[PDB]
Order: sequence, then structure tokens, then C-alpha cells
Amino acid sequence: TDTYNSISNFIENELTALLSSDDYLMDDLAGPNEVCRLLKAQVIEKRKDAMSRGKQDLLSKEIYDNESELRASQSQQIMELVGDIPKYSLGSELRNRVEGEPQSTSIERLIEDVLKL
Amino acid sequence: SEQLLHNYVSDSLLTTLISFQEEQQLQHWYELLQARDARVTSELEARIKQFFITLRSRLLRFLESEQLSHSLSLETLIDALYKINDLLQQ
Amino acid sequence: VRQKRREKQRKQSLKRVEKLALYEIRKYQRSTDLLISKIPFARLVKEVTDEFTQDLRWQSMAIMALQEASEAYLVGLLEHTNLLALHAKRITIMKKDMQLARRIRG
Amino acid sequence: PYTWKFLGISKQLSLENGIAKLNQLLNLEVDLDIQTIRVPSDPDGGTAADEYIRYEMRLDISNLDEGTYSKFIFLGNSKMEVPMFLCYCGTDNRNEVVLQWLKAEYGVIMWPIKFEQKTMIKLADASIVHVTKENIEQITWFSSKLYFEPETQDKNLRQFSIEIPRESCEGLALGYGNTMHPYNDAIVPYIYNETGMAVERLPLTSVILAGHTKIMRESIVTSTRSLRNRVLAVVLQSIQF
Amino acid sequence: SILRLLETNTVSALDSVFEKYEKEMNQMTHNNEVKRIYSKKERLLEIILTKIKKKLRERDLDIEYIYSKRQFIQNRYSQELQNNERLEAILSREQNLLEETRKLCMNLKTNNKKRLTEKLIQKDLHPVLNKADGPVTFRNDSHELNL
Amino acid sequence: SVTTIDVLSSLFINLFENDLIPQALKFRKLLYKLDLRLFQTISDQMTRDLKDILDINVSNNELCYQLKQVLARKEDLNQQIISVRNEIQELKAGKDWHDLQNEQAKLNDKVKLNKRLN
Amino acid sequence: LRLEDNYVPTSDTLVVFKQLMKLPVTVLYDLTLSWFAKFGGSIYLLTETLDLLIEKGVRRNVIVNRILYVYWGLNVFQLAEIDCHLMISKPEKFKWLPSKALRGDGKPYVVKLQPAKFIENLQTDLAKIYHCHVYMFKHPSLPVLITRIQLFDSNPLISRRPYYVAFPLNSPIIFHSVDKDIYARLVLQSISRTISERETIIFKPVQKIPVKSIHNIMTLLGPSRFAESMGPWECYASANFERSPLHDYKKHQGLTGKKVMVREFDDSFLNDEEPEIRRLRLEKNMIKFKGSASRYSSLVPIEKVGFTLKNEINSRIITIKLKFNGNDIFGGLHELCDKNLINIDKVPGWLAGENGSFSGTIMNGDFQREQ
Repeated sequence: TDTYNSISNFIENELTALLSSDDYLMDDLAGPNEVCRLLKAQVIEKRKDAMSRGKQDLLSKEIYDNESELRASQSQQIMELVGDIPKYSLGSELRNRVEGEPQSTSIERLIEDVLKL
Repeated sequence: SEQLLHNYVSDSLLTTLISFQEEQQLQHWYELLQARDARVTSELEARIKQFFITLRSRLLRFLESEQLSHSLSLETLIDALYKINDLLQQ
Repeated sequence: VRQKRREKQRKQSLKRVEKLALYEIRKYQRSTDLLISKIPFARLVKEVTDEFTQDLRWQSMAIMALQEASEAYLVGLLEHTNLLALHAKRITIMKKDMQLARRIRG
Repeated sequence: PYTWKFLGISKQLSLENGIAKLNQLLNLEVDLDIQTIRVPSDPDGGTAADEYIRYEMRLDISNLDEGTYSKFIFLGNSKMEVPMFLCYCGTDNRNEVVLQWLKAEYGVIMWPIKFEQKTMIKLADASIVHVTKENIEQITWFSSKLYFEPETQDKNLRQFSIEIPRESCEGLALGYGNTMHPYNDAIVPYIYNETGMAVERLPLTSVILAGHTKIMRESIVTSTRSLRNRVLAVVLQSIQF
Repeated sequence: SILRLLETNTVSALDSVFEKYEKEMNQMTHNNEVKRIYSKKERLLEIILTKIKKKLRERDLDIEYIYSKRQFIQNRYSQELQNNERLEAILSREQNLLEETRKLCMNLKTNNKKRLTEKLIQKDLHPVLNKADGPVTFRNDSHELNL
Repeated sequence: SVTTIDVLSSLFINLFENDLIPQALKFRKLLYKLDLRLFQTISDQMTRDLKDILDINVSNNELCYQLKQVLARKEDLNQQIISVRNEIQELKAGKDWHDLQNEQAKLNDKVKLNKRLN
Repeated sequence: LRLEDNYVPTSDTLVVFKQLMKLPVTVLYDLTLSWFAKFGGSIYLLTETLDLLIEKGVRRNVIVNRILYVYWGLNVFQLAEIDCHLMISKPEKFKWLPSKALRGDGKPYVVKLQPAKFIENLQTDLAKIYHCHVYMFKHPSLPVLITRIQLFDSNPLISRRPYYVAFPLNSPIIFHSVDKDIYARLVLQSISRTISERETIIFKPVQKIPVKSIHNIMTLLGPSRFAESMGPWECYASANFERSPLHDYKKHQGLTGKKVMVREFDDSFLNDEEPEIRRLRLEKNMIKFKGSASRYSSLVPIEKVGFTLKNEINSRIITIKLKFNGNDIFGGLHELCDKNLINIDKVPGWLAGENGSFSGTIMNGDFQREQ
């Protein structure tokens, strides 16, 4: 439930802000100020095609497409499990006794449906 | 999936841009840059791998919730048949 | 606020439906209503009455009659100065044209 | 799409004279052929009260537009009470100036012709009798669509139509027998026999054929320009007293 | 053109918070009111150049409005995407049920044909082969005699 | 290029202020680099904000087009669901199904009667 | 995502004003009482305020401003109640279209539904596709069930046209409002799936031409004695000609005798005073086009009828195609016969008005409908 919003939030709150601010300007612990400033400006300037708000949108779309392709095999496998006497095979009264509180008992329909299982 | 995300996080980094242009101390200056930049991605690789774990586990526990509501068990059916047996006995 | 809803509906209807200088002469000669903006004229006549006053009140129909009479006097003086303007071979009027008609009437 | 309006003519007149006055008033030239045609050229007519003199006053102009193109088909007979009439199409002003000239020069009386019900039945009978060059009358057929438009209380029954397909029409005609009048001897007795709706008394509006003609109560709409001889013969027979 | 001053003031507030985040880290040499009035001294000094930027100085487009618009667009997109996922699952289940019912009908047709062919080999000579007018007279006489 | 012109003007003002702070930055040592840290954060936030405004606009147009395509596919899947369930309800209650059901019941009754009569 | 009654949509206020201005004051009082009892907003203290307002003889405008500005749309359930009461009030605005309910071999299936458990089943079937809200009440005069099915869309929630499905109480014919969009097919298919619960039901439509009111479609195709006779056989649908065997024999039509007129069978109509004979002729026309004895309109007004008469003379299939139009067809036909334009001796039964609102062909003297 709501997987694409979680993907986009994870990207925009764990990669982009983490690689734009701290990976660029907080790397001055080893230092002069001018050299780390100029190399931060250089790595910021020669990067303006991957950290855009469109390329990460396409990346989240590709992530969702890959997870949907993975989800397809899982949905086909979990629908092709042991049937365990599934629905659309019993009568009305059997599934009504399964779901509880039928509010209308009728012995003739119980008889005509108990021979169908 | 993970192969896209790791390639994306390893592409946009300092190690692919600064070391292209790389005298006695400055060679040792960016030598410590390559280890610290490899340190933060290793703390990042654990989070994105745990993110794919907590996604598919929450996904498959959702998929088994919708499937079992549209399937049947071998206990509630026997309980309903016990009730039907009691009614026909009466 | 049904009056507010009716006013918004009429404003939407006006915004959707209702929304070589020779045309304006024949256009504004068949118009009947007033042509001076109302509440700045009311503020102006309030400032004029402050010279010869005391909190003197004002009925709205009196200011309407004043606006009508002032517009009538202004278009009368302007129609009379147009003839003296074209008489002096001036299609474009001037302040000298609205000096003789302001002089010879009194 | 040539809507043929119809007007009446009081007195019998010749058209070879006075046409130069129309040319002088019009500054055009028109051709007026004199066709002494005769209905059912089969010899069971007696050659008496069967012939007419037709004056197709064409306007040989540029035919780029059909609404300005207007013929004037005439008819006449020197034996009946009302001898002559005409019929005009188009939306030209030349129709008005030529009816002005016809009212002014010869001194005649013009009035529009309103249609009956049996007149419309005979026109639908006559508008399908085709004349060939081999002196015989071959009859084509059309999927006719009759029409009615009566007036009732609170507009109960607005308008209702009787549509007969082509093969059914040919079957009724071949089952009635050999005659030159299908739509007054076969179909209308069949509709009266199977429905009880006498179409002679019901209010007709538009006897419409299968795209061929469209007979109305005030005009006739066709697909081709020309009008047949029996059609104008039935129209001239209808306006007698 | 006041939106530029508003965006500059919001960016100044965010940069002031970000600088306080680093001044809390570099306060090892400095205790509570020592760096308090010092940052307050640069608070008006940053406001001085901000006021001088108005002396130094088209559309009106903010950042938070278009950010919330993008958030609403992405939320609606995720909602419609999950709806398409649910409808894809529903269409898959109904396609499975359709193919199941069609193969059941074809299996019953082939089983009926096989049963007819094995009954044609089977032996029913006296009591069955006179009809194998049959069931209609029974229903007639049954609803007549109230059988 | 009005946003780019505002970016260039703010970047020039920030570059002049940062050059002045750097020339002034030759216990006041923490007070020296503090102002250039302010100007660094201001310049980076302003440039990133303008580039992000442009990127948010173009990604909003992109997401609008993709959302229109997603809504079209949703309408198509709705039509497919309705057609499939209609085919199911027409096949499960068809005349041929009931005819073969009655013929199978008659064949089962006939083979049971023939077995017990034999 | 099945919307409950407490959700409010986003609709224009002035169209709800225009709709609620088409109702009397006492139904507005009942609506205010029921809505305040169920939802409320802005006990019996606020009831006497309207009790004193309706006693003073106020207009409908101040009370409709009261109801639209103590709740300020109201909700989905209030809109459903407003529209359904508007349906009860003026029935001439809508347009119904009937459809039969077949199952199995082709035998018709009576619905016999219950209003309680059907509604949640229909809603939980519809909620897996769209946003939906259903509402079902009983007509106060006629024994039918009218169900208002409303749907929504997301560009907050843009409303759709409300779709009505009218269930009669004990008939296999189910009326629905005339639509042909994919939502109409979705709602009808969902009802056809959820009404069954034991064995599958399909909805083959029995007619293609819509009919106007709910009284008319109930008298035509619901559970009624007029369901098949409908024409010159309207006397058998009311039995005004015979009495019970326990009645008197002195007042019997065998003993008293009815005044009749000698029919004519020769072709004596195409060649064309005594007011008793005129009254008997009008009585003959009343007999042929109606039952025994305004004054031209039939029991049911029929909008559109298209016949087809495929006779057979000397092994030739001769078809004609009658078509009709107007407000009430057979009433206007009786009026045209009343002016002595149609010979009533040769008016067949299918033209006379029987099997009303059924446009079908005729193959050798017996009517059959069209699919």
C-alpha cells in the first residue's frame, strides 16, 4: 500500500539531500578553506544532469517498474498455492456460514449445497 | 532494482570527478578523500539494502493478507460444518 | 449568504459573457447613464462642503442629482466650446477655446 | 434539389410574340421551344383532349450555380376551362421580374396552386411512369415513404408515416394486374384493406419516393431539372373546375 | 517584486538555522550567553545587507507553494498507480476465472461425447433401445393424474 | 532568463561579500570564518533554490503528462474488467451450457438405469 | 472506499437551491427533522423554532435559506433524499426503460429481494471498481422499490449523473433509467451479479424505446392485470362486464340485454344526423380503442411505436413499415377515427392499441415483439 510515495520519499530524503549538502560542504574536516570550497564548487558544477528532479523521478519510475515485475511473479505464485477448497465452488450457505451471522437458516438450501462440496 | 540504485549512488560521487585531475602534500590530501567518500557509501549501502528488505516483506505480508481473505482455511470450514451437523442433528 | 452566491454567479456570468477615434463620438452620444466615478466624486463634494460648513450629512440622491447636474453643465460647456474650436480651424481643442465660452456666458 | 413552385395562369396565350420585350427588359436571350407533346402516346386516347403545347423557357446561362438556374415549364390546352399554367424553380430575382412582365404585358391572373390528396396520389402515380423512345410506357419502382401530419388534442398524434419498400411495391403491382395506375388501384386499396386508414381523407403532407422525387402540398422537389409530361398533365387536369 | 525579498528572508532564516547548527558544534572553545549575543550581532548584520539588497534592487512565484503542488501531484499519482495495481489484480483473477469456466465447459463437452461413445458400445437391448414422445407423455400424464 | 539574471546578481553579491570576508579572514578566528559560512550557505541555498524551482516546474509538467496517461490506462482497464465479467456472466448462464448440463444428467441417469436393469 | 452517509461532496450551492425550491413546506419540515435526528449540526429545542416558523405562514425561500445555511452541499445522503423526493413529486421528468431477468434455460426469475442485505452487497460489489453510494426507498403509492445509484470521479470528487434502477416487488422485469455510457453497463451488470446469490441471472432488455413515467411503466410491464391486455381487451383486465356467481340474476347482461348496432360488411365507407346513432358510433369507437365507456387519452400514453406488416399474397412477401410519433399515439388515433377518417370495421387489433409500447413485426396475423 502506497509504495511509490515511499520510494520517492526514500530517494528524496536519503540520497539527494545526503549527497548535496553533507557530501559537498561538510567535507572540510580534513583542512585550507579555499581549496575545499573550490573542489566542492567543481563537483557541484560538474554534476547537473543526475541530481535533477526529473532524473530521480525517472529512477523512481524504473524502481517501481522493477518492483512491479517482481510483484507479478509473487502474485501469480500466491494465487497458485494449494486451493484449500477455495470459493466459487460451494453454495451460498457454506460461504455464509464461513463469513458468519447468516441471519436466515434454510435446511433445503443446506441440503442442496452440502451435496455440492 | 538494487543494481540501479547502487550504480546511481556510485556514479554521482567525488571519486569520479576529483581524481580525474589528480604536489607532495596535495597527493596525500585527496588520498584521505577517497577513503572518507568510500566510508559514507558503506553506511549508505546498509540502509538501501535494509530498505529493499523492509519493502518486500511489507509487500508480501500485504499480498498474503488480501489472498487469504479470498481463500479458505481448513479450520473455520470444519467449524461451520460442525454447526451444520448440529443443526441437522436437531 | 445567498445574496453573496447570487453576486458571485452574476460576476461569473459577466466574466464569461460580458467580458481612428471616430467610433467613440457616436458611441458615447447615445449613452444615457452617468460617466463620473461615484465615490471619488462623493469624496470631492464632501471636501467642497467642508469649506462652507459642522458634521453636515448627505443624502445619496442629492449627490446623484449633483453628479447629473455637473455632468450636464460640463457637456454643455464642452459642446459649446467645440463650435468655437472648429470655428478657429482647430479640430484639436485648447484652453483658449474654453475661455471665451467661460467669458461670454457668465 | 430543384423545388418546383407552381402558379396558375388565367387566359390562353401564345409565347412566340412579346418575348423580345422580355429580352429588352432583361438584356438576356432565352430559348422557347414549342413541344406539341401528347400524354399516353398509346392509341387508346382518341387523339382528343390528350395533347398539350409545352414551352420550356430555359435560361441558357453559366451553370456554376443551381439555385440561380431557373427553368419555366409551361403547359396549355384549347379545350379546358382553365387553359394554362406554369411552374418555376430557383431563387433568382429573374423569376420576380418575369412574373412582373407576365402580369404586365398580357394582362393575366396569377395565383399559387394548393394540392389536394387525390391530386398527390395521381402525381405519385404519374411521376414513375417512364416514357421510352420505343412508344411504350415502362414503369420503374421506388421505395415510397408516405407521410401524414394531423392535428389532435394536446398534440396526441403528431406525425406518422407509411413506408413501403420497392420489392413489395412491385409485388403489389404484379399481383393487382396489368394497369398504368398502381398507386390508385393497388396500394391505396391494400392500405385500406389491411389498416383501414383511407389515405384520401387523412391529411397528407409529403408523398416522398426513394430519393427520386418529393411531392408536397405546395411544391414538388426533384433530383433532376426536367419534369415529365404526365406529371404536368395531371397537374393541369387537377386545377380544372 | 517583493517575493524576491520574501524568498531571500526565508533563505536567510534557513541559513541562520544551518549556521547555528554548526556554531553549536564549534562552541568547544566558547557559555550560553557568550555565543547568543554574538550570533544576535550578526543577525542584524545579515539583516543589514538584506536591507541593503533592497537598496541594491517579472513574476511572483514562491517555492513552498509549488513544492506543495508537487507533493499533491505525486500523492494523486501514487493513489492512481495503486488503483491501477488493484484493478490489474482484479482483471487477472477474472481472466483466471473465465479460462477456468471455459475449460470446464469444454471438458464437460468432451466428457459428454466420450460418455455417448462408450454408451454406444454398451449393451442396452430390451428396456432402453426402444427410445434411445418419450419424456413428454410422462410429464403430461404426471400433471394430469397428479402423480 | 530572468531567474538566471537574478541568480547571477545574487551570486555576484555573494561572491563580493565572500571575497571581502575571506580577505578579512586572514579568539576571533571562529568569528572570522562564521560570516563566510553564512555567505556560503546563502549562495548555495539561493542557487539550489532557483535550479530546484526550474526542475520542480519541468517535473510537474512531466508528471502531469504521465498522470494523464495513467488515467487513460485506468479507463481502459475499467472497460476490460466490464467486458471480461460480462463474458463470464454470458458464458455461465448460456443456453448451450444448460443444454449440455441437461444432456449430461440424462446420460448419467440412463447409464445408472441400464446398469441396474442389467 | 465505499462512501458512507457522513461524507459531503463538493457541488454548487445554487443548483441545490433550485432543486429544493421545487418542494412544498411540509416535506421540507420532514427533511429537516430527519436530517437533524440523524446528523444534526448548528434536540427538541431547535424543533420548536421551525414549528413556530411554519405556523406563521412563511415562504419557502426563508426556510430553504434556513436548511442551506444551518448545514453549510449537505452530504451525499441528503442529496439522495432530495432527488428521490423530487422523483416522487414530479414523475413526468424521468424516462424509464424495461429489461427482463432470465436465468438457466430461459425461464423468468422473480427477484423477491429484501432491502436490507441487498444494499451492502451491491455497495461492496461496486466499491471494488469506483467510488459509489447507493440509496433505496419504497414508493409510497405504487408497490415498487426505487434505487438511486450515484457514482463519482477524481478530477475533490466530481459527481456523475445519478443512475436509477427501479425494482418492482414480484416481477422479473426490472426498470432502469435510460443511459448507454460505461457506468450504466457497470451498474446494471453489478446488480445482475449481486441479486442472484444462488444461480446466475442475466438481463436481456425487452424494449429499446423509453417510456415516460413510473406509473405508466408499472401499468404496462409490472405486476398488474393490465400487463398484457392493454387494448380492446381492457375489459378483461377490470372485469366490469360480469359479476360473481353469487350475484343476482335479475341484473345480468344475459337477462337485460345490451343495446347494439348492426355492423356493415360491404365496402360502404368510401361513399360519404340521427343523434342516437351518432352516440352509438361514438360508443363503438370507445369500445374498439378502449374498454367499455381528457376523454380521448388512453390509460397509458405511449411515445413512439414502429410496426411492420409482412403479409403474403400469391407467394409474395409484401412488407410495409408503419411508424408513429407524438405524445399519446392511440388516443390521437381514436380521435382521428372519431372524426370518421378511419373505417373502424377494418382496424386490426395491433393498431387498435393492444400490446402497447411494443414495436414489432407481424408474420401471418399474430404479433411478436422485436429484440
